[PDB]
Amino acid sequence: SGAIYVGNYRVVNRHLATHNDWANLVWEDSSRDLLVSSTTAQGCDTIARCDCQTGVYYCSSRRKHYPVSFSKPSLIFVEASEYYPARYQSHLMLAVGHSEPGDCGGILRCQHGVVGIVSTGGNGLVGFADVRDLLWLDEE
Ligand SMILES: Cn1nc(C(=O)N[C@H]2C[C@H]2CO)c2ccccc21
Ligand SMILES: [Zn+2]
Repeated sequence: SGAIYVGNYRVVNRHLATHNDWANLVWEDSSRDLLVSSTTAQGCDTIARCDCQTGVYYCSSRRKHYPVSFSKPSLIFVEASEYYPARYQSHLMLAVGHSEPGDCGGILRCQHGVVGIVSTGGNGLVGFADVRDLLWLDEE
């Protein structure tokens, strides 16, 4: 579990969105595993606007933040799961690290701010849904 709270937006993994998220929908994209809903209170997170390929992610199954090197956001083949058929996920970045399904939602961050959230993994690899290109998270 986990979300990014920036301005009046809550950014969560689309496959973990609640009924309340769907009833206050702002934007969703299945190919990116992302859903954004509106909030009452303002959020404290800032979105990174950079091209960092090194950062730190939160791993709930270890209660630890790990430094990682990660690939540039791309279209990657992701295996069938209880949430999606075996399809290509877009804007996905890969790093060598520990993760389990419930680690989804952990923030990946750099010196500039929040870069993305845990979305895929298995076998020593963790994948993050990039959010740096979503310039509209900073305004409105
Ligand atoms: C971080 N993480 N996430 C998933 C996962 O199954 N996510 C579901 C949304 C769909 C994408 O494949 C996973 C599995 C096994 C180890 C790690 C994992
Ligand atoms: Zn950065």
